[PDB]
Amino acid sequence: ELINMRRYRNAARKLIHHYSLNSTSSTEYKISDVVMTMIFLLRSEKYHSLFKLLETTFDDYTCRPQMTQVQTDTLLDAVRSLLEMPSTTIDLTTVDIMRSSFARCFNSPIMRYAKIVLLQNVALQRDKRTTLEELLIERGEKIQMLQPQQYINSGTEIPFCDDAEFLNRLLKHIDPYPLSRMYYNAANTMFYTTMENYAVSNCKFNIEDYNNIFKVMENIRKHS
Amino acid sequence: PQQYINSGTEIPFCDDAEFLNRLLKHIDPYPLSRMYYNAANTMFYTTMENYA
Amino acid sequence: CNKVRTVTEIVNSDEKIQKTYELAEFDLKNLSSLESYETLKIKLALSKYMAMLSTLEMTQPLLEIFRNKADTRQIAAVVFSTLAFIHNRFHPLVTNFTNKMEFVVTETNDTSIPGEPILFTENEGVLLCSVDRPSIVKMLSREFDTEALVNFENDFSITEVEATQYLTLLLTVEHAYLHYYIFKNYGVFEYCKSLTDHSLFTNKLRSTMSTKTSNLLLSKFKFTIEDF
Repeated sequence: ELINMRRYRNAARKLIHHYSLNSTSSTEYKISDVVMTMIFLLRSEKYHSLFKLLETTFDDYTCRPQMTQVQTDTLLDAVRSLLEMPSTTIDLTTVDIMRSSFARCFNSPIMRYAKIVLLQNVALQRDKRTTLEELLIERGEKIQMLQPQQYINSGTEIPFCDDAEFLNRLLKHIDPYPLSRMYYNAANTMFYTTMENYAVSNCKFNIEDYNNIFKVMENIRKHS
Repeated sequence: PQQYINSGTEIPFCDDAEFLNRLLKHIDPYPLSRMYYNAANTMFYTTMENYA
Repeated sequence: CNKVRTVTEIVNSDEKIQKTYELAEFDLKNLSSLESYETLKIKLALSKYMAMLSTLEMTQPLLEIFRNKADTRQIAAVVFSTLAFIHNRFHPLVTNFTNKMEFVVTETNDTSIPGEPILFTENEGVLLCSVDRPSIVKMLSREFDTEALVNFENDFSITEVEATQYLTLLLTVEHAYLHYYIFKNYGVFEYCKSLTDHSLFTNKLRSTMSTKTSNLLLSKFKFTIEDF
């Protein structure tokens, strides 16, 4: 055939993992990748729903599209089959994030060196932007209502494995792991989780203040 | 603890003057000043490296 | 000075050694030794945590446990153990806790605090531990990159995608413990204000009698966002 289906499959997989799951992967993505992905979606009849969704945002990029329950189910099935990750939560927030990101990209002009913009954009519910204190108080009110679940009172010292071999084997198994990769993954993961929760919360985040000041505080207190 | 030495014996000395004269002639060409300098720098560098 | 000169003073002579050395090699060896020691400390801490969790006598994998909304007992046990571990790390003398903690697992956006997952509260003299399990699952299930991309710039079934999740749990519980310590050391108002800032950790957390020295699992590497 005239289409490298495998390579376009790989490109679409990478881009969707980059935008939707927002996995730790972070590399430069060029117009080639988006073109390949759109062609891949258009080619597959199964993915015509996703293709139509992406196309719709070209004109108006400021709204969640209206669908039916069956349409949503089929869309979830198509996305799950594409990603080949049934063991994940991709219910609705994933789709909204993807629509927002593609709305930004398609309605963005050409740039020489990236844009590097946070995915805090085009939130839903059309709610006025809310403050941390207001939402925190409102939600804590619900939290403080009732319903604990376990009553551990006396308190036993935190157990520790006394066998050294059980520790030396673990050290041997875990040693080859590079520490930098682990730290980078964990940090990026916390960042993305906070970003998604905040975006759904429909509030105004601190781009380079709250997490940044937290890091600064840790470094200063440990150092000086 | 590893090694046991309890009594303490007098240090042996090779009283043979022949061997001592031979060794003195062997080391006479060697310039003493250079050896003192190298020993000083060697101890210094090892100390600084271990301290680092 | 960039370089250090050593001259030997030989008695009754003029010939001298004048050997010049650099500090760069010593600095490099110092940095290498320090980095090795820090890496060993981090790996030892992770091994301790994993061994403790293993001693919890749990059959299922960690992520599977965190996916089982049906039972909250296991999640409460894990969170309690991790908090106790952090408390031990700060204050090795004391291990257990005086009070009792009631654990509540939440499974909705309304309970979800926007960003701080392990909400730590107290009411009527009893500590309460609120948890957002969906956020925990989301963070634990983000397909952590495993490819060798250093990017430092300036028998057992334990894969990297598992050690990473264990470390992430450690970090999240660590932030929670810092907020809880702020709550304990001061008034409720201080805790509420700090929740919205994170800028009050500088109170006494530096090396002090009340706050001992520790790596804290986050000073091992400086990091920051690259926004303009």
